[PDB]
Amino acid sequence: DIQMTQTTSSLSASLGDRVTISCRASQDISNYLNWYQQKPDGTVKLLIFYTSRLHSGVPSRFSGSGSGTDYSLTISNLEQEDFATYFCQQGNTLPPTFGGGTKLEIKRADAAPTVSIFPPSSEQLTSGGASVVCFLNNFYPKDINVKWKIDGSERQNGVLNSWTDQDSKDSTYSMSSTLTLTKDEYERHNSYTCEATHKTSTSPIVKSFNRNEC
Amino acid sequence: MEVRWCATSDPEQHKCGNMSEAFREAGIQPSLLCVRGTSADHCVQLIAAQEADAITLDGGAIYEAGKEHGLKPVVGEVYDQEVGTSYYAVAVVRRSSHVTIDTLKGVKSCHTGINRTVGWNVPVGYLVESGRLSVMGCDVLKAVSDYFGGSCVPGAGETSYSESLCRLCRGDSSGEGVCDKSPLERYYDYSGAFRCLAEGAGDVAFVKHSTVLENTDGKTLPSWGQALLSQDFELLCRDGSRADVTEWRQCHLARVPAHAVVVRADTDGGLIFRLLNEGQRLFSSSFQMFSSEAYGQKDLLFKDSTSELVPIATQTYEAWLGHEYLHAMKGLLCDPNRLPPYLRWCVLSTPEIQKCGDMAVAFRRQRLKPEIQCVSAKSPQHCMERIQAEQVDAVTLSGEDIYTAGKTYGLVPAAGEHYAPEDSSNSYYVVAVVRRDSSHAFTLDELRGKRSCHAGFGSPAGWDVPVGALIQRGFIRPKDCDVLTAVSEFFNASCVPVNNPKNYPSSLCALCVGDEQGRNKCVGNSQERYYGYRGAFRCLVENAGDVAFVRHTTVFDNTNGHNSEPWAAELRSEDYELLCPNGARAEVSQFAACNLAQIPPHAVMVRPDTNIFTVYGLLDKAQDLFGDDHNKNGFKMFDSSNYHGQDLLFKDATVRAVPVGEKTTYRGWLGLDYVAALEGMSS
Amino acid sequence: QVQLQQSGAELMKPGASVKISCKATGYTFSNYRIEWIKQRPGHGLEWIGEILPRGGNTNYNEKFKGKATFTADTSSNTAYMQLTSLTSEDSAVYYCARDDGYYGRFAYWGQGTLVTVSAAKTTPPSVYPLAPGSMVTLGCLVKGYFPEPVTVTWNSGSLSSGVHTFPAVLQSDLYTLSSSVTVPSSTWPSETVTCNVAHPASSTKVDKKIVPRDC
Ligand SMILES: *[C@@H]1O[C@H](CO)[C@@H](O[C@@H]2O[C@H](CO)[C@@H](O)[C@H](O)[C@H]2NC(C)=O)[C@H](O)[C@H]1NC(C)=O
Ligand SMILES: *[C@@H]1O[C@H](CO)[C@@H](O[C@@H]2O[C@H](CO)[C@@H](O)[C@H](O)[C@H]2NC(C)=O)[C@H](O)[C@H]1NC(C)=O
Ligand SMILES: *[C@@H]1O[C@H](CO)[C@@H](O)[C@H](O)[C@H]1NC(C)=O
Ligand SMILES: [Fe+3]
Ligand SMILES: [Mg+2]
Ligand code: NA
Repeated sequence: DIQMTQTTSSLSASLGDRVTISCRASQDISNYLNWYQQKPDGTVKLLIFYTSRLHSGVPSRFSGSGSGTDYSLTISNLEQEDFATYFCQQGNTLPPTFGGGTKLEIKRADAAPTVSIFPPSSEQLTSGGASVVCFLNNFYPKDINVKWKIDGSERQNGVLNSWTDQDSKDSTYSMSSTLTLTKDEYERHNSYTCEATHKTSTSPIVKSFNRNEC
Repeated sequence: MEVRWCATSDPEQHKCGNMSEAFREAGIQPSLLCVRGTSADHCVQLIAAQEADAITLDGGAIYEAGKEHGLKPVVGEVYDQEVGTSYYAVAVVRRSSHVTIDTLKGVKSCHTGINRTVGWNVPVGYLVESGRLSVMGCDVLKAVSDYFGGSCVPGAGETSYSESLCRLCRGDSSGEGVCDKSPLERYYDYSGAFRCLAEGAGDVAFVKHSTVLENTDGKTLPSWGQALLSQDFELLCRDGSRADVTEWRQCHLARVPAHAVVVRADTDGGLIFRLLNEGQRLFSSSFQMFSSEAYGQKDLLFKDSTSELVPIATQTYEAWLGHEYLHAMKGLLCDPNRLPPYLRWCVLSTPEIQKCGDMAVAFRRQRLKPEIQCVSAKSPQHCMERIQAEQVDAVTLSGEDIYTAGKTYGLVPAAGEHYAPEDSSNSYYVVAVVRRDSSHAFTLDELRGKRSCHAGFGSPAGWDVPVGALIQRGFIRPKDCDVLTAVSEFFNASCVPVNNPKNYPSSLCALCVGDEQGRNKCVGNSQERYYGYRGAFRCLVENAGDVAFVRHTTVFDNTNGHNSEPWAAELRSEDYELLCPNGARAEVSQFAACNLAQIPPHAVMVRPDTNIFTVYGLLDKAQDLFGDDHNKNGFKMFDSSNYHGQDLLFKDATVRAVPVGEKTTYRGWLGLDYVAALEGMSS
Repeated sequence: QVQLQQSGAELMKPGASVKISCKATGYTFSNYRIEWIKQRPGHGLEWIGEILPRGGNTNYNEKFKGKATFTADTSSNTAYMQLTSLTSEDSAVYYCARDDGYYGRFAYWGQGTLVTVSAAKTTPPSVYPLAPGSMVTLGCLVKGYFPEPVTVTWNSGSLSSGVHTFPAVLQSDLYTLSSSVTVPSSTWPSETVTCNVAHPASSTKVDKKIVPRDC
């Protein structure tokens, strides 16, 4: 097989920019390279075929280039609908092989998370369970860490994170990290904390609660 | 039995006299005497007159000595262990000139001698085929005198065209014996012809491959007050480029037989070889037989190139000279008094009768021999029967009729029609066009199971050639001459439109689409959308088939804006490729190098005995006056406006009539790719 | 226009087999090869194989061979793919695409078909309120449901801005999700905030009012 490698899996840019996504084949593919665009709803469009030819209907901002094993796709005067994932494919030899994708993300000013911690509801406790949810809302860039502390001591077993994709209005990210335990482990401890570390946070952001307090 | 060798000059006699005494001192038997002659041709008469016994001669001289005087070549020369008893002819010019092979008109030339191998027979014999010199009515002397601006041709003294053929000749201290076939004429033989070039008198010289190294690099004869260098000269190649003197193994005009000792048929043969090998064997020491610089000249008795003299098995001029040599001899050489007075053309209609009648008048008024006569025949096939029956002499035939004429009646092409470079309705290339897909690429040999778009049943390019080709190549192997079922079992699905079908396979109509409303599917006319070459090409672009067999022009006429039908409106030619019989793929623009076969232009078929050079010579001289459709000479050979017909005698599309060159046979004219497919279909 | 419409999301047990369809419209079905591609998160796109509907010629990717099988009914303009011996590694989004016949380019793609391989049994979610102890952020915890999806609304869609519903994560064989809403401090304790979670797969909806914790 011919392996297509795409340099970067994620790239950030703002409207009007010139962006270049790049592909690289395991062997000389003699310009038989196609470029596709996939939107978040799983809709796939063909943009360029055979290195540089535009598919009919494709805006001229998209342009293709390359030769040998190195190819690249360029988007001039970036527009709103261009923020999507871009794949490459070779038509040189079967089986056709694709790249891993490159997601174009909207650039924006760095913002800090709005951390909120919630103890288990009485309903879950009376059901024999206990989940402590901590929200980390509207931050940028996507990179962040969460540290769960129980009475000062670290914790990692019951934790599970979930990240959103860029918000439609804010262009920010959010994450939820919940720590699920038995009812009895929760009732054996007092203070609970979630710590958020971000680019903005030269020092972590801590939200905690006492099990004995309302 | 004393052997009286003949000498052609005083230094040749002195060498022979010194060799005789060197022989007897070593007790060589028999004796050797040296009779002196005025020329090489004079000496052959001395041999005929029993006044002399032996002489070494050039091929063209061995020819005439063996014919008009009947002497036999007994011993021959071996120049190199490489070239053996043969040598290569060349045409040489200075570095300070742009004269390539095909640019010799009005060029000053130097020749070794008339009716001589390297300076006349080979250069002129080649020029009639692949240099384009036409000879009309067997007058070779007129042809060469008009072609070259001026020439030095020793031996052409009492000829009609003496002025032109002896213009560059000088010779002798006093300037006497000019243009004589003697070493007297300073520009005679290889040595003199090359000297003619280097002394500025001439611009080209037809000499041996080795004569440039033999007269340069300090080997230049002292008498020529100069010291010529080998890198001041160049050969001319048959391709059309000027190579260097060293690469004569690639750059030569012909491989010709070696010179030989000719004696009378009456005279013993083994006696002459024993005497010479006795000396040659013992002297390789007391006497250098093949060198001759000690006498102030080149090539005395034997050419300096000679390394060894060998016995000859068959002592006849026909066997010694190559069979190829004698064939070129009987064509180029024709008696300008014993040629058929008339050339009888074959006509198949009353308008053809009238055009031919007018053609005979126009030709005769312009004094062009032979005279044309018109004989009517009811069919093109019936013409062939009459031509071979020696009732008719010539006719112009189509590709299919050329095959039947040469294979069944033994006819040969004498001249061919040549169409305009932009015209491609008559002689075109059959190609296999495919979509540009690398991941799904295939070769002309991996066509089994594919979908095929043919133009129509019996279409030359779309059916006859491709199916014929796959049968001969051994991919379609039919049973009981059932070709329809063989192709319908080879391709998974095809579109082969047909009219009046009876047991047509379903597969052969599978891809056809018919009317805009789907009616008339697979019908043999424009009602079927995939009918014809553009339909077959459409069948391909619409992904209905995988390969389309069409003409080289089909893709250009249906892509790049040249067709605004919606299916072809946005097509680009770069999205298509051609499959070659050799296995390669090529861009649509390389059809000349990547085609299945070329549909041959028409050609004039005559009998083998008929001198084809008089036929092309007549047509070329005629077309010089009557070829161009707007000539002011009162006849148009390639137009039929004056008659109630079209394509009379020749297709009106003919621009020029051309020589057959080396396609002297029906198979060679039709091409091998084309005959393979035709023969493939016959079974 | 050319359009390939694929079958709906399928949910199979491991070991079972599935048959995805892809009905083609707007062109001659018989002529163009139909490609089949697999998409999994963090695994790019994988070509399973192709079928030319005229004659049924197939080319399968070796890594799939055995698993995938293609057919095409030229009378109904529909191409099929069957996957056998299903496993969680087969849980992916499967597209049919069309080969233009030139440069191996796929100009027209299907919408995709979600295939999910799970031994889990249909289970409705357990919804818990997340209340706290400026702007105020509230939440909803949706635990232990199978299959996806659940739709989370706040006040039956009335509260639309300031909501963050997170992607579900497999707790074991059941899914779990959370959703946050942030409203002006004025509005929550005063005026009601409810969390609506719908699970069509189990025909269950539950509304959960976010009340402040009792002291
Ligand atoms: C050997 O060669 C020499 C050189 O040519 C011959 O010498 C000439 O002889 C003729 C009479 O035979 C004279 O007219 C010339 O004056 C001589 N020339 C020179 C340069 O000497 C010689 O005759 C030859 N020998 C034999 C046996 O024939
Ligand atoms: C030519 O036609 C045959 C029969 O229609 C095609 O055969 C199919 O081939 C695939 C594999 O390529 C098999 O899995 C099917 O079982 C075959 N079907 C039948 C009905 O035999 C064949 O592929 C076609 N060849 C080409 C080159 O397209
Ligand atoms: C060449 O050969 C022919 C043979 O018939 C002869 O008649 C002719 O005169 C020769 N040419 C010359 C100029 O000797
Ligand atoms: Fe010679
Ligand atoms: Mg039969
Ligand atoms: Na004409």
